[PDB]
Amino acid sequence: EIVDSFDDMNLSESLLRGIYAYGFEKPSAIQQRAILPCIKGYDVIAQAQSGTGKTATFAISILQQIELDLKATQALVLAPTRELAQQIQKVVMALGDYMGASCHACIGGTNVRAEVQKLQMEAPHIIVGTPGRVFDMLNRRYLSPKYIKMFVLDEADEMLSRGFKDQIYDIFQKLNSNTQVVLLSATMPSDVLEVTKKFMRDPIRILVKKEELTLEGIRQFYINVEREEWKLDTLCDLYETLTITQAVIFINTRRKVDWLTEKMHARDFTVSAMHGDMDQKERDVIMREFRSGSSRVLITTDLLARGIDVQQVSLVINYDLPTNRENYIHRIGRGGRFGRKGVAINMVTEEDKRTLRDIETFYNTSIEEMPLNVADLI
RNA sequence: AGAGAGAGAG
Ligand SMILES: CC(/C=C/C(C)=C/[C@@H]1Cc2nc(cs2)CC[C@@H](N)CC(=O)O[C@@H](C)C/C(C)=C/C=C\C(=O)O1)=C\CN(C)C
Ligand SMILES: Nc1ncnc2c1ncn2[C@@H]1O[C@H](COP(=O)(O)OP(=O)(O)NP(=O)(O)O)[C@@H](O)[C@H]1O
Ligand SMILES: [Mg+2]
Repeated sequence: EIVDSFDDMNLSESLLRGIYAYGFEKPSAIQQRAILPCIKGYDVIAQAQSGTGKTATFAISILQQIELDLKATQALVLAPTRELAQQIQKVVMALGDYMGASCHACIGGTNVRAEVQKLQMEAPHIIVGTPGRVFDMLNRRYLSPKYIKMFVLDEADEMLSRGFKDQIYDIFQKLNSNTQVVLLSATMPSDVLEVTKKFMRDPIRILVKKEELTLEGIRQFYINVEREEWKLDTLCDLYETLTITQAVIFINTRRKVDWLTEKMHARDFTVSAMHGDMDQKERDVIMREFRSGSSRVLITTDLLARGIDVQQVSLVINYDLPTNRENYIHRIGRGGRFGRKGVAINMVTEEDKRTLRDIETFYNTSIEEMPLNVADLI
């Protein structure tokens, strides 16, 4: 089970070079437990706290099984969002820089002809895309499941929810029977575990209790607002505290993201907006300016709630509370990346305080009011 | 379930 370091995993001398070149030194908790089962060909259900290195878990696992001499698609990874797919693609190529393993992003909003040309020319060893463009190319027979022996679902609970389930099944129907299935997500509701019995041959169940998901490095607070109409002013009074680093402001609707943005712009406050109705060129720019520190504050929807990794981010503001119990975990997970110190602030009204109790009792975590010395905790 | 949030091409 346990492994001391990457060297003790029987990885190629060229793979261990790309791992340490990326910045790693010692495998995280889950990495020591799941990287070997995944390479051994077992169906794995890996659950771990946020920011613990689940992306590199399967990325290392995939890169080991890839018979680089075979120039065909051998692994398929699916993400609920495009931004996450692009992020996952870079992590794979990074860990396999000295290997020559080709990893292609098969996401929406990209140039179709360019992708069709790249696939017909060369077959990437690893596909990391979203269900839409992935199932499209499979239908056009530009992607071949013939040699796909590994099928990974990041944020599995979201990928197996009401909206994505039928999409995953349309893709799964085109895969072989012997295809290995790997599931990863910080959350794994019981209802989602009931459907894994439908398409997984008794996998390795690495699960975690809900009372232990709350990270210790993420401090959770709340602010009494009473009425919705005062949330704006409260956010502005926090502005100079937000710009202390990089902050993510979560809003439950696209329409409200644009409303708040135009309201803060009208007050001479630098904030960026991000949601799914924007053109893919806008989303790529906005996300670029955010990672490069150009923009410090970002007002977004649940699009960026899951998996988005920005180490510079150390503050998460919940302008609205999530309508999904599990989504709260992923939201706060954007700060305090891998042991770092992170802060989460929940703007709660009176009618919303009812909801906050459920979160505390569900995950067994107390969320105390914010002090004035919080600028030093960021 | 839907809504919300996401999730091909055009
Ligand atoms: C991003 C977005 C919208 C994304 C969609 C809509 C992404 C979808 C996801 C999937 N659904 C399914 C699988 S995969 C299940 C239904 C499936 N049977 C559809 C089908 O096979 O029809 C054929 C005929 C056409 C075809 C091969 C489609 C391939 C992919 C596809 O349908 O993409 C909208 C943005 N808003 C702002 C407008
Ligand atoms: N062995 C390692 N040592 C140190 N840092 C690491 C290691 N592996 C990964 N990381 C970093 O830790 C962070 C974790 O990111 P990620 O792999 O996305 O975890 P995650 O669990 O998938 N996040 P989430 O989707 O919200 O659960 C990233 O900044 C990685 O670069
Ligand atoms: Mg992740």
